[PDB]
Amino acid sequence: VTSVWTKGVTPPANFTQGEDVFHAPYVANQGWYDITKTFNGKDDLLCGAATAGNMLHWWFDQNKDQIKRYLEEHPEKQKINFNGEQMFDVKEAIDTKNHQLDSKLFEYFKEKAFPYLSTKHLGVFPDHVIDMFINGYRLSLTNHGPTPVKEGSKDPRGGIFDAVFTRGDQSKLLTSRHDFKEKNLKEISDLIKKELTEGKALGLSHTYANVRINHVINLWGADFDSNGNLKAIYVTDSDSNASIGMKKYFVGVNSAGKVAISAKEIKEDNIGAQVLGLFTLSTGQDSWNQTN
Repeated sequence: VTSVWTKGVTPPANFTQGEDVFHAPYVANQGWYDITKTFNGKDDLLCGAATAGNMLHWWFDQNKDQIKRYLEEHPEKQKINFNGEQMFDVKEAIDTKNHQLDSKLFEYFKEKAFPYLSTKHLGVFPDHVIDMFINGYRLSLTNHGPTPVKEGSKDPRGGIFDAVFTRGDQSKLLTSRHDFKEKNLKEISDLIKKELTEGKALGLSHTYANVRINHVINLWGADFDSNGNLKAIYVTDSDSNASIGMKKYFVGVNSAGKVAISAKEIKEDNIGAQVLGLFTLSTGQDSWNQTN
C-alpha cells in the first residue's frame, strides 16, 4: 500500500494498538503538530482554529528563514497591540509551536481572536483563519464559502505577513477549500494524494455526533491500495487526549454509500464518520521576494 506524507513530516515509528485506536504518541520536532483543547469554555468548539493552528506550525518550519528576514524588514508586524495592550507576539508563537496544550498561537485564537465562539455553539473554518492570520483577510462568521480574493482593510486580528501576502493578489492566496459533496472514493483519494504530493498541509472535515454534526482534523499522511484508492489516513485531532497523538483512521465506503473514516475497520457494525471536505495550505516559499 503506497503511502504519501505531508512535505517535511517524519512518519512516526512509535505506533501502538491502543484501547480504542492505533496511535503514535506525540514527539516534538518530527514535523507534525497536535494542538490539544483544554475545553476551558473558549476553545470547546474551536477544532477549526486548532487545525488552522497546526497547519501554521508546519508553515513556520517551512519558512523559518524567510519569516526571520521578514520580521527584520517589518519589525512592527511582530506584535499585535490593541489600544495599549499586547494581544500577540508571533515570536512567542514560534518558540512554543511544539506545545500541545499551551502553545502561544492557540492561546491567542481561543483567548483573543475567537473567544466567544465556543460559548455560542457554532465555529470557524481552517482556511478562513489562516487567510486572516497571514494575509489579513477579514473573517466573517456569516460568510459560508471560499475567501473572497478582493482588496480591503486588514483584519485587526491578523495580516501579520500582509506586506508580502497581500489581499487581492490571487497569486498570494496560500489556502484552498474543496467540498466532497457527493463525490466518490476515487475522486476523494486522488485529491488528497494530489495535495499531499504538491507539498501542501491538509485539514479534513467530517460528521460528528454533535449539533452541527461537523468536526475538523489534520491529515498528515495517507495509504493507498493497488487501484489508487484510499485505505487509511494518519491524523491529529484536537479533541483527542494529549497522550494519544497521531491516529490511524480506516477509510472505506459505508452502508449508506458514504466515504467514511473510523478508528476501527469500516463494516456494517461500524459505519464511521462521513468525510465532508478538505482545506489546504501551501508554503508560499516562492512569494517572499519583494524585489521581484
